[PDB]
Amino acid sequence: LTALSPRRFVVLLIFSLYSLVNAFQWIQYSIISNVFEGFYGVTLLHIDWLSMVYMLAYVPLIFPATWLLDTRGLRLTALLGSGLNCLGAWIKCGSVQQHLFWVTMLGQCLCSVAQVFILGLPSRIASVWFGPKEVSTACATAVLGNQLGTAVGFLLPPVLVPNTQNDTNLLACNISTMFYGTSAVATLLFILTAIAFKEKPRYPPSQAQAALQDSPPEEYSYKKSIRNLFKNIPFVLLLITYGIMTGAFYSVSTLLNQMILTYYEGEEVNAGRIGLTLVVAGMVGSILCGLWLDYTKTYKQTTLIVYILSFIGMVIFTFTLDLRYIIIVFVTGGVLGFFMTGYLPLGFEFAVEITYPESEGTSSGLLNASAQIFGILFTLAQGKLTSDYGPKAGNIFLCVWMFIGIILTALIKSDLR
Repeated sequence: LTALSPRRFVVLLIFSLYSLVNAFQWIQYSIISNVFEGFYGVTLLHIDWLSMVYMLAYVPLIFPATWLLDTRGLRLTALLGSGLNCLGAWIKCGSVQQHLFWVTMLGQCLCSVAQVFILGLPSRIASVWFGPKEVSTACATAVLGNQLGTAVGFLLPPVLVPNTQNDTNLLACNISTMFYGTSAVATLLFILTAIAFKEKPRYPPSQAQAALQDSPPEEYSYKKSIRNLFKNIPFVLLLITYGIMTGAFYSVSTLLNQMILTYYEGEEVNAGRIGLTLVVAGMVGSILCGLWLDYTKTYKQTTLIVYILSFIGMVIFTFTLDLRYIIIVFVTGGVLGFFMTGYLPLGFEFAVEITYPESEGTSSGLLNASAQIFGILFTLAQGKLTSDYGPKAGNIFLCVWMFIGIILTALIKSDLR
């Protein structure tokens, strides 16, 4: 007896909404990083670390959290993901002062820990609550909810918080309003999670989950899985190319305010819409990419073409910022964003196919961990280059690294799909 419960829409909607808030909080500081420079009396390096602890905290905590999710259940991970997101947001609301940067540093640390319990959920929620035909779209919706958070995170903070650096009292009110609004939304979603997020439906929704429910997962071993994934060389190369592709997206998103503001002074609002275009277009590309793979070509050919086009994406983007035309940044940012974050569906689906005899829990974790490691290195490197030799030097650094990504992608041997 397998049936679909109406609660699955509520569970999916609740998770997508508090995934939006957590992803909103990752980029809310970086998009107005020039505002927080004068508010805290703090250099750009610390403000970049606000968006980078989202990546630093993910690397060590991903696998113990996956162990917690695979052993305790969906509800505890959901409660911890929303609970720490709500707790991290509430700490920030008390950090709106000129001498309390560590308080907002501590608050962002909790949100980064919350992301560990959020990013691994979308694949599990669809496979537990949704029937066989709707697993793919339910999984896609949850990830798009996280990407939609970045889109809102790019657009709203510039609107909510103007520069107003010559009036600190008025500046403090706007920052507190954004923090108060973020915590209030996160608190409501945590309350809903504690109420509506059931552990599992009354009956399994799919035939595969009914069979899988009878098998205890205590026989799994994470040490064997990670060690076995580095033995085969095709996956190691893909772990690097995906990290470069996704890490470049994190580096650009974190430093988008710095590159835009030096050429266009006072256009921090427009930098938000460029960030929105850079990721909304990727959402369109991600949807189109999913319908693209099983319609014309194979995984290897498609992932090389997108990577080649993604490299061309910033080559035009690198050499169009200096043109001093704001319209050109919108189009080039969208074209670059159509392929930068349109590759993540390609990265995940390519890896899971070439890793059949190994569980997708670790392969997905390693790919995300690879993105965090490269995102930290790129932001640290591009941040110094931009702050010293101009944004063109910083962007060329990313262009060089995708050239390595194209070469490494071409060396992968695969024929699946």
